[PDB]
Amino acid sequence: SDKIIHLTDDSFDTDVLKADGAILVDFWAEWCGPCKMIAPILDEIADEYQGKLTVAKLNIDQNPGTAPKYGIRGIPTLLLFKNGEVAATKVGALSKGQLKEFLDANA
Ligand SMILES: [Cu+2]
Repeated sequence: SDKIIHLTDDSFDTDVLKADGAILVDFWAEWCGPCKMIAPILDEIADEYQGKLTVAKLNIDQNPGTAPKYGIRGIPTLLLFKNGEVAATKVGALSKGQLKEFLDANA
């Protein structure tokens, strides 16, 4: 879990919107079962895609401001950013194989 960026409402603009590379943002909360199910999957993606993709997490309980800006209505929601713009989104939990397909669909 060492390579995942810990986002806040204040750092979101700098860490995501002003970044150039691709960033996969996980909107999550501790009370969300499916969010905890995909947490180890995100760790593997962060390791596997090192140097090509940054994985980041935004806790919506601690950071209530960001999710509404992207019309997020439920968690977990994965937002894939490229050049500060949403390239794709995925609502709900998914397997590692499905998340790899999701990323390759955007490559
Ligand atoms: Cu936090």
